[PDB]
Amino acid sequence: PRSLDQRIQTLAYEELNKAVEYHQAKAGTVVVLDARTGEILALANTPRNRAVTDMIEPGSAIKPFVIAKALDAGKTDLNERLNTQPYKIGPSPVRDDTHVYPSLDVRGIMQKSSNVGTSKLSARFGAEEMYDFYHELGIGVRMHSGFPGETAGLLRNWRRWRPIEQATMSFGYGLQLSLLQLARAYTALTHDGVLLPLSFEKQAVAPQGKRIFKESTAREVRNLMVSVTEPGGTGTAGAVDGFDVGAKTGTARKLVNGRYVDNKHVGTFIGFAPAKNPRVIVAVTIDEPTAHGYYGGVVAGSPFKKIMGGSLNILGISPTKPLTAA
Repeated sequence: PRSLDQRIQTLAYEELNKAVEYHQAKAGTVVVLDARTGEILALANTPRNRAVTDMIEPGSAIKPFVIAKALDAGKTDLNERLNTQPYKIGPSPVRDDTHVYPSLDVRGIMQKSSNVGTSKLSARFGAEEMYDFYHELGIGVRMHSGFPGETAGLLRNWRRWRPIEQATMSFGYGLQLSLLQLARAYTALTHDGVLLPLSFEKQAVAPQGKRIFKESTAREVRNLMVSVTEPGGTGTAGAVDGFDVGAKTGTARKLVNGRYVDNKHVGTFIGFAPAKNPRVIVAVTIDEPTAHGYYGGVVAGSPFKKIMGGSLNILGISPTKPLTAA
């Protein structure tokens, strides 16, 4: 891509390699976007172009979009406190294993990455509505980069779902997209509600977007996502000194031939900073770590944090909150 900033590209490879080494992973990928122009600033892969070719399950990285849709449609607000106790959809249990609370507001649902809370907000929409929404985010929609072997992704026809499936998709499983498509989705949050096409070319202003959320909604959701990286959140491993950082983790069991394997995992970390006025989106996947854990926060949190901090410095953006270190 001619859009690449070689300084960020260099930083991307170095940090990726360090995480891949430490976790003794099979492979890894980094995408860095300009959060307002959609320019592709870094696109880094261990020795094929996985960022473009490899569809992955987004996991918890999809959850802010469910929350954003619920808020945007007025189906919830910042005052509602939802029951977060376990429940069942037919025989299938849905429960929160991340936290101790029997209820959470939407901020808490975000912070704790609540399955119970997110699935309930998704459930306030019909299956077909949610299918259209995922498609609208670009899921199943080719990017037409021109890169060989590019994936469209996977989005199952809504007529084929079960009620368990809709909830499962609200957790980010059963649907799939490339890391580049996921980073694209995040532009709807960073660019004040407007989904960007992305640009492989230098471009100071994106000329054409597609609104998905109100500005107010996107701003609100960005503010909520800061809870993810602050103490009490599930993404503290991605915290960046001096900045409010909006982020999510992803952890998926790897798919081999239709089905899941219990002992292979893909870990993902994605986010943006500064949260109020985003400069870049940074996305990292670590494929099949075999050392020091496998959770997205555990394997991808550190390289995200270093690529983000390093990128904000390179790009001349200064801290918005007191630094606690150098």
